[PDB]
Amino acid sequence: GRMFAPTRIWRKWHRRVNVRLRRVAVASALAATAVPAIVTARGHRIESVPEFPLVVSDSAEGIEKTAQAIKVLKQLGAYADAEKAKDSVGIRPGKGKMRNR
Amino acid sequence: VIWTESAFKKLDEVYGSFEASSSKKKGFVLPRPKMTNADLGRLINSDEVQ
Amino acid sequence: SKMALGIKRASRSHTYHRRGLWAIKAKHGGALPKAEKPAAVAEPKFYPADDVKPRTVSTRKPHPTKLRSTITPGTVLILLAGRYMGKRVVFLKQLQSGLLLITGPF
Amino acid sequence: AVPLLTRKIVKKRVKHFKRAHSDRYIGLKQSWRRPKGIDSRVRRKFKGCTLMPNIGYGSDKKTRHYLPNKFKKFVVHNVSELELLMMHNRTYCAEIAHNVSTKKRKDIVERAAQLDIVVTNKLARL
Amino acid sequence: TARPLVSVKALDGDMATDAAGVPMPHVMKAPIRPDVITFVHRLVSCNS
Amino acid sequence: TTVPGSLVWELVKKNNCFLIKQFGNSNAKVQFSKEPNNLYNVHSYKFSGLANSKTVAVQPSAGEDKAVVLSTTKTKKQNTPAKLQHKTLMRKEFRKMAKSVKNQVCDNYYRPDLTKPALARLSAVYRSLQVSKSGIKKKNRQ
Amino acid sequence: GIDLVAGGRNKRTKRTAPKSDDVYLKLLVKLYRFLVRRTKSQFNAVILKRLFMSKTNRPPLSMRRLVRFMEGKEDKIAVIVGTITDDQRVYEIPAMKVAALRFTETARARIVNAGGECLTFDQLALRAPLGQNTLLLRGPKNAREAVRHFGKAPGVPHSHTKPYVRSKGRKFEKARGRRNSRGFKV
RNA sequence: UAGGAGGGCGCGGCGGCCGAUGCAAAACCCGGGGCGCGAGCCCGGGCGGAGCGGCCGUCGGUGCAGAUCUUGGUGGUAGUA
RNA sequence: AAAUUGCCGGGAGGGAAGCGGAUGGGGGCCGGCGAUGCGCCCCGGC
Ligand SMILES: [Mg+2]
Ligand SMILES: [Mg+2]
Ligand SMILES: [Mg+2]
Ligand SMILES: [Mg+2]
Ligand SMILES: [Mg+2]
Ligand SMILES: [Mg+2]
Ligand SMILES: [Mg+2]
Ligand SMILES: [Mg+2]
Ligand SMILES: [Mg+2]
Ligand SMILES: [Mg+2]
Repeated sequence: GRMFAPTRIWRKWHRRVNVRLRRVAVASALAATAVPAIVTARGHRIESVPEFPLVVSDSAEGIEKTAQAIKVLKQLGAYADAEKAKDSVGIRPGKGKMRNR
Repeated sequence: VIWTESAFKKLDEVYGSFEASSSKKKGFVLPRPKMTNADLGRLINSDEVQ
Repeated sequence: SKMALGIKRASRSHTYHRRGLWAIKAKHGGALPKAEKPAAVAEPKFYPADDVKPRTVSTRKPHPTKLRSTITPGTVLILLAGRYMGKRVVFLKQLQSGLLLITGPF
Repeated sequence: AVPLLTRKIVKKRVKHFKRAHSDRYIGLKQSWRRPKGIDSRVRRKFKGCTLMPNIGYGSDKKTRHYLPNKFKKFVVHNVSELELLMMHNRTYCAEIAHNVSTKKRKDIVERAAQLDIVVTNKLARL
Repeated sequence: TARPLVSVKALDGDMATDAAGVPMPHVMKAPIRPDVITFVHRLVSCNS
Repeated sequence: TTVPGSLVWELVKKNNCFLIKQFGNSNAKVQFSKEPNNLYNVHSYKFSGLANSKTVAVQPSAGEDKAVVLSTTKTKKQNTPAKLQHKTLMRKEFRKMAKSVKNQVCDNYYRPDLTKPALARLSAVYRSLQVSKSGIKKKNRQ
Repeated sequence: GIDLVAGGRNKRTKRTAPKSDDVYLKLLVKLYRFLVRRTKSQFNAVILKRLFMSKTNRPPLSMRRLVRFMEGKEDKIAVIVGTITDDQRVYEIPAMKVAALRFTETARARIVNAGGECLTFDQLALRAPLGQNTLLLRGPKNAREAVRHFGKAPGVPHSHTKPYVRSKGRKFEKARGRRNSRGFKV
């Protein structure tokens, strides 16, 4: 038989947020990026980084290679956090591993 | 976040300050908090309250 | 006399007599003594994480057990239990813990 | 290794609250469902019928969730999660998760040995 | 009239320059609002 | 803590990377915090190693015998993560290290809070170092 | 058995805490729980419970109405648990010290440019821990559009209640029941 | 009871965090031990042979004993008519 | 997996059985099922 209340494509997929409320939330998010306790608590390994906010010179701009990028992260205290990301990669449990995720 | 020096200096351009029409954005001013200093330690243990 | 004794005990005058604050007014001249502050150990071997609470050497002084009025020395007792159940014995005296000292005689 | 609890654990009921009539049907599960029937004599609480759970049966808040060991349990998956019980060893007992392998369990047991942490499935998978 | 200067972190191969810290942007001092974040994060995320 | 600690506690109280919470949101909930500068590993603002500028750490060192590491952060270096922490390696005797912990946790008014917890964590950390080396001797059930 | 209604238990409801999980308003509440607890300022008790209030129970106050209420009392601090909105219909505003949860941008500029102060409630507790020399003000609660529709029904005698109608014009809710020529006049 | 609300439990995805697993994952089985007033949950033993779980936010084709319910399988009737 | 069935071992039965509270008898299972340590001390070494 057919399902109860068959799903339709005219569900409300996309929801609108005020232009100003979007900007307010971005402002709050930016501020929190400058607080070491919150960047720690959200799971980033920031323990050899010199200063927050972490500003690096413009010479980084011109780099080219993933190997070049690796040195830059090492000269900061940033490569450890990139380590955790690469080491944590695994296959997604559940149905998503066959839904192109 | 790792900021480049090129980018960290544009932030004040992009978001401006507590002043009207300072942002690159139009019709926007940075939000002000409900509590100027959030230190309950300082307020509760100030001379005025004690 | 249970209540009569109780009334006597809580009398403000008589508790002063009982405790003996006189004759402690004697030693240390015209005053009642002071004290000091023990526990200056400065040598914890361990540090417990539970909020510690130390060993009790109780100051409470339980009253001695009463002897039944008809248990008077020389009286013959019957044992009601134990391996000598039914045996008739002689009552000698009450002991310090309250237990009765008896003899067969053997 | 010596538990802090200095108060006997009283249970007001040890039997479970089985579902009414789950003894009469097979496809009925024994998990508790409250009867909503209009004539249900279980719902109306006649004497001689199966009992319904109340808040009145609730166990003393002091000795709640303590195992007969007189420790409260916390399931660990690795040595790091074990080391969180270092300062709670007289209230909390560790227990290795059911899907922790034999190799990993030997490590947790070795490490729990030094920190003096009560472990309630120390012999499993060996 | 004062705001701290954020130290810029040099990198190997750079020419040593008489540079100084960038003053802290005003936005990096904005109120922290986690209720607003999760509200906006929910609604924005569903637009893809 | 570039913002106040009272504010930070508000943000990280209900969710953060160190809080391991088990057994639901009912009266069965058990929750611990595995951050290294929390002395009892308790998720509270008193013991929080996140929502305090002044925190104490008492850890057994890496592979090495009888070395206790004591760390205290610096109030004015909050925005310099690398050199926020002042750590000290002590391989002296217990009663002598009990003095060092008091000197840096209590007598300077750093965190008179954590006088008892720091010493108790030293007692537990130090004993774990003996047993690691000497091996298990006692069972401690008495 | 004891003869009581609902076991003698309270059936009314009041907000014992605010609804918003806004971190700064949560911090302000901790301050005023302490202040009511230790200082026993009756002013402090009012401020606390008004902090536990919904947006409709804390209506905005215009600067025109605030300027009227402050007139002659410019040695005191105006206190509003709510929002101060700017009013273009006013010209004279005295230098005045106002504490509120929010100021609109135009309002705050108008107050400051007069030589006043836009205080927060944390700043108020520094400068008045017991609410001394304060003017505690509310805004008009029954001024909302929704309030017009409240009360006796639109079609009963002596009621001037606004009806819920989708449009205005002659074809919408005018004929039978609104004039003598069509049936009756309400 | 009809009815209303609050706080929880459970199922499947998504964004994040924290983890288990060929030194044996899921599912299933048990006169195994426990926790919770309860929804449920944790562990033991076995079977199996490659995946899985907890927490925060968020979302839904999300919880069965009934409907002469739908489909499949199975009894007693009965070694009977 | 369940319904349902066979075999082996165990248990009970005078026109139903199952069920709720009690406990008694059998089983079956539980060693964090239940401790042997801490303080003074005398050496004899670390
Ligand atoms: Mg009826
Ligand atoms: Mg009329
Ligand atoms: Mg679906
Ligand atoms: Mg459905
Ligand atoms: Mg069914
Ligand atoms: Mg039904
Ligand atoms: Mg079967
Ligand atoms: Mg048989
Ligand atoms: Mg029976
Ligand atoms: Mg029995």
